[PDB]
Amino acid sequence: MAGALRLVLGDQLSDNLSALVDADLSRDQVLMVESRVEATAWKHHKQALVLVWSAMRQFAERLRARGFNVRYVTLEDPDNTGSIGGELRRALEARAFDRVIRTACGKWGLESHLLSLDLPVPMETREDDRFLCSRAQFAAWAEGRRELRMEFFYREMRRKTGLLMDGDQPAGGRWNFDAENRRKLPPGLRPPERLRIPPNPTTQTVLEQVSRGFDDHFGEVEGFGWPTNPDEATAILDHFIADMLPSFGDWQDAMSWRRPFLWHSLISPALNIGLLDPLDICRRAEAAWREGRAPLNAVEGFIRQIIGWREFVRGIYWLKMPEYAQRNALDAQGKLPGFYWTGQTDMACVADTVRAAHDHAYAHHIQRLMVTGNLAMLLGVHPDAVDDWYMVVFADAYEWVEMPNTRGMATFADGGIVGSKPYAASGAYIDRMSDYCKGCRYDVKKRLGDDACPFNALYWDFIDRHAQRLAGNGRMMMPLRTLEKMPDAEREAFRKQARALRVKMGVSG
Ligand SMILES: Cc1cc2nc3c(=O)[nH]c(=O)nc-3n(C[C@H](O)[C@H](O)[C@H](O)COP(=O)(O)OP(=O)(O)OC[C@H]3O[C@@H](n4cnc5c(N)ncnc54)[C@H](O)[C@@H]3O)c2cc1C
Ligand SMILES: Cc1nc2c(=O)[nH]c(=O)nc-2n(C[C@H](O)[C@H](O)[C@H](O)CO)c1C
Ligand code: SF4
Ligand SMILES: [Cl-]
Ligand SMILES: [Mg+2]
Repeated sequence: MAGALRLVLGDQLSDNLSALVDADLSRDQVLMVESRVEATAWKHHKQALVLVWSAMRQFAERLRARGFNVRYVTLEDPDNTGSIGGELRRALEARAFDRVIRTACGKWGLESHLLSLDLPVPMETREDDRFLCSRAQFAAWAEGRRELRMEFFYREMRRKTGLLMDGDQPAGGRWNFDAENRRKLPPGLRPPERLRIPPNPTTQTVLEQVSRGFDDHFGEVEGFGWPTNPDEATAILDHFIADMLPSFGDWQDAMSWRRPFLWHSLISPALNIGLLDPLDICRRAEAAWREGRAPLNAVEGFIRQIIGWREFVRGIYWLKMPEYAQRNALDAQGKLPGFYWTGQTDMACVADTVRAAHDHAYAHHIQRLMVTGNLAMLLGVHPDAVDDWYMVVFADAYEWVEMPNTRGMATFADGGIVGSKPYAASGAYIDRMSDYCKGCRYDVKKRLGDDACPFNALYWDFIDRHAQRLAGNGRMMMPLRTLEKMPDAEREAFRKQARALRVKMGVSG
């Protein structure tokens, strides 16, 4: 009858967390740790550190106001062992407990370590039921499927959640209103100004501590504008729903120089730590369509990203780990170019993506996928180095979501499990979808020579290198038959260009 020690991690800041919902407030204690192991396993963006630790401190205060005894161990505490496991042991030695209760986390290596810890009391691990699909439900869906197609998973999630269902039929009589007709912004359309959250007093304190104590971590911390508690996160969501969602579908794949947010929701950093709930977000978007304040194609496209892609990538991560993290289907062995960290490249699209990561800890999906992701795949950068960049530079990065999007969708190192095909593209794609190329030093109409857009020769050398494997993929027919129709002299020409680019960029050779 000594009570339970209830662990809450930095991405578990939800009243409904499974480790909390049956607490005995008169006997139990919550443990929350600012852990330098977790902060440095990858050296996360300064803004990611500020976000998590500010949000953590405020959640602890919200728990105390509700009657919880909270043992909170800060980054400054001189007795903090630095690790979750060390701090569990320290808490169990400070007073009597009958058991530890925790919620399964979002990183296989940490989950595996915690499951193996030898503690003086039992540890009970509960599934994270903030997600809409359980790990077991995904495994059951996936069983027997030669290929995992997000669309079919998504339809099941629509039926299960009831989102955008009119009786037993999808709203509007189609499941998906996606189409491949998206374009860049018209020249006269200026993306709108976005709501930012000025740091509250707790956030300001953490910002000062991170600026002094983690100066070697990537990124700028001045200008921090992310929400750090439920009120701030709800303000950001309200702004998206009212002001941005009606145009969300039109501009979902566009890119505009030094306009990093466009009409995206900017909620992933808050949702991924628990400050928003995925079902609530989707119900709010559905209500906007049902009340006549947004079109169905925009609302369906937004919901598909949360109950479709987000749940799907989590499902594949837990289905396939730990071997997933060792897959390298294309035998990529190159080094990551230094300009991924410094931004010092004349490729305007790449430079702008690195700039947004540095200044905001954010870039939207198409930029992550088709600029820096595609480039790394075409260069043949080793997947560990690519994962290590995406885990550092964005404030929504956790392995369960980063890895299937990066090792899977963006670079095909998983051989197509997540994405079915490589999302390889030349500069022509970036030119069509962005305003980058007019002002770029390089010429997107050229493949060879010092003025040619590097993506153009790298794209064709990638298709060439992997032509047989992509033939046995079936989803690359338009490019492979273009390749086969080029004369040997044309193919040799772009092979030499791509080889020279990989040496110049510090990748290999
Ligand atoms: C290489 C690469 C790495 C990525 N790494 C991460 C990561 O570490 N963390 C992360 O949360 N997302 C990651 N994504 C997915 C996606 O790019 C981000 O979720 C999105 O950019 C967040 O911006 P937003 O909140 O403005 O989203 P919106 O464009 O407004 O989309 C709405 C919501 O849908 C979800 N979402 C959309 N696309 C995806 C997706 N492919 N996978 C999962 N959720 C999705 C998010 O919850 C997002 O908030 C990655 C994508 C790629 C291509
Ligand atoms: C930056 C950071 N800091 C902490 C921390 O101080 N304490 C903690 O308990 N968790 C932290 N996390 C989250 C974990 O590193 C990890 O990514 C998630 O628990 C994965 O589910 C992160 C990401
Ligand atoms: S020309 Fe090539 S490198 Fe320059 S912005 Fe366009 S796609 Fe990017
Ligand atoms: Cl993680
Ligand atoms: Mg000590």
